[PDB]
Amino acid sequence: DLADLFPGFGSEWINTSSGRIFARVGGDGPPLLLLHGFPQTHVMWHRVAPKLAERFKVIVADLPGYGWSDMPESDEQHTPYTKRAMAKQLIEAMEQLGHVHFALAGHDRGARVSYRLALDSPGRLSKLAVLDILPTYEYWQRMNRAYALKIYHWSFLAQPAPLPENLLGGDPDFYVKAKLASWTRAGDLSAFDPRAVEHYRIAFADPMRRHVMCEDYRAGAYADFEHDKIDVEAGNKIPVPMLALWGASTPLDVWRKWASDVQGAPIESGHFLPEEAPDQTAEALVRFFS
Amino acid sequence: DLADLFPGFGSEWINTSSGRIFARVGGDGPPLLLLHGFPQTHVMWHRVAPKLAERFKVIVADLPGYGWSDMPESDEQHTPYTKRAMAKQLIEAMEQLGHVHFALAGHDRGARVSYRLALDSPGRLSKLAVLDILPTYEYWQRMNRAYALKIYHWSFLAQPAPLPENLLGGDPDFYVKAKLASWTRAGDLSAFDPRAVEHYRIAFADPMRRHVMCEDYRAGAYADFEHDKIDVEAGNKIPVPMLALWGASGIAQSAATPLDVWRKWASDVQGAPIESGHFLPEEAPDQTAEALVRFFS
Ligand SMILES: [Ca+2]
Repeated sequence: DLADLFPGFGSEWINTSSGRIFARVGGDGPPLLLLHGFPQTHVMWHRVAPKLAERFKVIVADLPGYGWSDMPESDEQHTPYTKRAMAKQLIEAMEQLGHVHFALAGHDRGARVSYRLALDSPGRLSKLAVLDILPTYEYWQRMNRAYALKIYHWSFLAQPAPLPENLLGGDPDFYVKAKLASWTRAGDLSAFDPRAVEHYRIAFADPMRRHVMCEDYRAGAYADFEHDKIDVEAGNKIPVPMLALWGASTPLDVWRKWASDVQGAPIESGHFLPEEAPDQTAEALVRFFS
Repeated sequence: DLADLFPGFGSEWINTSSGRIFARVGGDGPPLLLLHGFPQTHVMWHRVAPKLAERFKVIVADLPGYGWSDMPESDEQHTPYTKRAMAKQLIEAMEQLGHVHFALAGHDRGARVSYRLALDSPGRLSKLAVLDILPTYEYWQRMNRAYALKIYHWSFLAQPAPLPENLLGGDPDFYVKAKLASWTRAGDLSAFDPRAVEHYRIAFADPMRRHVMCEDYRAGAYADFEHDKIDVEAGNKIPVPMLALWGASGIAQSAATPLDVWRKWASDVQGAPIESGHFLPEEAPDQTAEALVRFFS
């Protein structure tokens, strides 16, 4: 029993060469693509998307391999779940809708797709907002004891299959809820709509979806890092105007090294900005994208 | 139906204030305490301990909380599973046998107990051997992307309870065999006696034992690190003559050059690599046993 958390939004299955992207589409006006991260699905936008839909055509997409999007076959390099490949697939999806120049807000893994998209194909983006991330390279470059403990899952989920898949299968419901809760300000699931938690829980209950998530993190440890590294070493900066939002529980300083036009603000929230702080997140997003 | 892998060794249940230490005890001569690590038990010594027992009174102990040793209840600081506490508990155990001055060889977590013992209570040790470790501080200090991937379990098992415990609980056999396999040279279980594997698997099958292992790793991420940090920043060196053995394909050598590291920690340290994965006494029993007999003699 999965609730429709985007009343008035259409549901589109967008064909790409790598499989279907599922998206809820609402509103009218300039196209704005919203990308979720881990361990969520597009429904994480359910509290801010209607506010954006007042001014934009809002496309709330499941990342390749996530949610109801198709899961492209991975390979030894985790290619389809590299942010470069997911960005390419989402570019293809947006082209199916006739959107070759669009606004993009990404959270978590979707924000990684988003800034990789901005680096690879900046002409595709009017404006970019990234929610509660630093570039993948920065996470690995600042890897120390404190980060390793805090984002242990970056190294755990990146272990070779089937180690994470098997351990995740030990208690998937616990794991996804533990991830949701532990990264909120409150530390529990109270920030979330329980119908949204059900979406996340059901997606996480599928072993194939969990494997994709590990592929994403495997990409995150390997090719994504290498792709970011090439840009760092080449001085490649994001030229799209961008907003960096982060949960108070210095990202702007970091993003300034990656982006030529970045503004930023802390949001009184944990990691899940659009759900813990939907009004402030939605406000900042409309202000920026308007 | 767990095999006796120490024929002719006795068995001792040693009372301490923090619970009983199980140990196999054999040989005669100077006391030599052997400490296993994760995810093993004292039986990992079963191929080298008889050779040692020709020269030494060999005490092959399960670490506090591991194997058949009792499991003291942990606390918010994981105190009984800090290497400091384990060392004090094993010192107490050894005193019960009348060993107030003994040789010590540790592997993995037991090697962490061992060098912490040597830092806290160096007068208890005649000589110290640590097998395939660097100090906990050094692993954390060198925890970059490559190392965080290699020893992810350092951060995974240190996650707050019950996260690792819940994931381990779904298929404990898989994880213990995965870790045994992945840290060997071959990358499989072929180096191990299958009877020893059964010991490891049975110990790991107990959810309380798994929790203790996570507590060990939690202590490893927090108090153990802090204890080490104080010593390294105070320039405190182990004064006990020590031997650092590591596997050419082991974990220690992935973080740095182990002898260079240990010389920062120990005033009198010799080192040798052994062609082996992490599990020196089982992958390379003869070479390990020879290095230890030679050093402790
Ligand atoms: Ca459970």
